[PDB]
Amino acid sequence: THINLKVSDGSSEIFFKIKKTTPLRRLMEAFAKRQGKEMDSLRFLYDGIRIQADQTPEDLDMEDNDIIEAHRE
Amino acid sequence: ETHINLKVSDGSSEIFFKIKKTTPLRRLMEAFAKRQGKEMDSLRFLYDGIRIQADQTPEDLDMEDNDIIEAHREQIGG
Amino acid sequence: DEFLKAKEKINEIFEKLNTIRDEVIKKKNQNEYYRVSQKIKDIDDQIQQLLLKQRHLLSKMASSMKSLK
Amino acid sequence: HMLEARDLSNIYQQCYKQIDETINQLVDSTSPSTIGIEEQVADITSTYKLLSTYESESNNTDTLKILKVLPYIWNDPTCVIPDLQNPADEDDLQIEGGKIELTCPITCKPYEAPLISRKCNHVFDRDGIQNYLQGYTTRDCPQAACSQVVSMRDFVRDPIMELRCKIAKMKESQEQDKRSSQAIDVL
Amino acid sequence: SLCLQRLQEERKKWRKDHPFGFYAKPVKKADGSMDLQKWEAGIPGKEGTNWAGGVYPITVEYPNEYPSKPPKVKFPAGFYHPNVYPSGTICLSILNEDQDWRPAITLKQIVLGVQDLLDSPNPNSPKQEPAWRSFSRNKAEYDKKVLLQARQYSK
Ligand SMILES: [Zn+2]
Repeated sequence: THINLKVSDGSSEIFFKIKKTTPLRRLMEAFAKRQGKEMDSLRFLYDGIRIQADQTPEDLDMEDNDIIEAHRE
Repeated sequence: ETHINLKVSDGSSEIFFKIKKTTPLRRLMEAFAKRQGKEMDSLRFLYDGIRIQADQTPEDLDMEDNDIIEAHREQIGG
Repeated sequence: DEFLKAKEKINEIFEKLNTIRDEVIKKKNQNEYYRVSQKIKDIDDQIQQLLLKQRHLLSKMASSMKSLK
Repeated sequence: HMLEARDLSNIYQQCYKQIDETINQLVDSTSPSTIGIEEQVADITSTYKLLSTYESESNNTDTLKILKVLPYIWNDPTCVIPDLQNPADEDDLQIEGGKIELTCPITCKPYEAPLISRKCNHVFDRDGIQNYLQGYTTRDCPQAACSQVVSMRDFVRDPIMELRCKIAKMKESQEQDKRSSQAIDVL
Repeated sequence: SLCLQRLQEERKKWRKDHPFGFYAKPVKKADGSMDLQKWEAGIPGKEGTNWAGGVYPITVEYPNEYPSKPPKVKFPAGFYHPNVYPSGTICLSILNEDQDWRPAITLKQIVLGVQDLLDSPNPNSPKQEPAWRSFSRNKAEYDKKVLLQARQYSK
């Protein structure tokens, strides 16, 4: 139906909810501007793989309480 | 105030504590240990990356409430 | 004698308690079958009534053992 | 007399075993989950206390343990118990306890058959210990930093965990976290 | 089968709780299928050490009797550290059947245990000979080779 994703900056872990079928762009920016930081300032990981744009969580076999790291540059 | 709220986890289960700022952490380690069913010497404790010493009280380390202590397995390399 | 009618009394309690377990299980099945909405709660509620019976039976059982010396 | 004495204790065991089965069944099949169960345990506790009392003269049991833990297991199955009991001014109480995880350390799956050790208190799934104690008759406890050595012969069926697991599986059957207020729903 | 179920849950626990910077997943075999007995992992270096900015690959090869017998862990080909073997193998005490391994040891406990040994090389038990000569001879340039291997590994 709709799953829950913990996004970790490093200290704080702002925690979100998306339809399994939603391109992870949306979550990415949600976090981004909840941080005020602009997007291409940020890198979002999962299983050490850079998450790309169109990828829905349904693809990546995500579940309730999975963690998505967020690094910079 | 005078007491503080410490969280002491080991990577699986975690145990909250209330502690007078002046209680030496001997009794806390001992507590977590004898409570977990684990042996003292076969553990090391870390408050913010400091290997805590047994008779060092919480305001010596300027702890605050909801701070965390990690209990890892005392290990070595070779 | 009194000792004995007490003993046979207890066994009656035990077996009463057992058939009540079965009943409960059975209706806990009737409910895990989840069967628009009314009977579900209805069944579930009878179940509640049965747990009462259980707690009460244990009650009898216990005080009943004051008389075996 | 010896036969009669032992025979009596037989009856009392079945009584306790009977309390066990009711308690188990009580939790394994409840619908509303608040402080309405408090009256449940109350009756059950008193009954037990009474029963135990009579036995004391007549002729410990886990049931008691179970009973003094159950209220907590209710509010949160993963609770650690403020088991440290305020000896005067123990000013380092082990308050609120906290959280434990309900997955066997060996199988790394949740518990389907808890089996508490007796040299320590380490709870492992039956399938776990049985696979671990295969071949070797004695091995170090599979929990880390535990020195007591352990054979297959040192384990009893743990009721505490069975509850905590039964509670927990119920305490999600309906809803685990629901619509978490902290779950920003991304449109 | 229990070894395998163990690993399957292990994976999803990792995904739910794992130290920031680290990563771990199993590898695909020639089929396209998952080899739950072989894993890729990356261990980041502690900030403020010459190992900082470095994120170092190790593989974990789990035996068939995991968790009875613990897994072997390998850094690359010829990794430069006093306690890595020239074969890239490392042997941590908790990673040792004969020493302290138990079936309750978290993967998280293992990665953390490794990265701690990165800037805490125990000199009482050297496992390589270039890395140890330089660690006692002159850390001056040891640190230098450390920094090249550090920078090396930020792909
Ligand atoms: Zn043990």
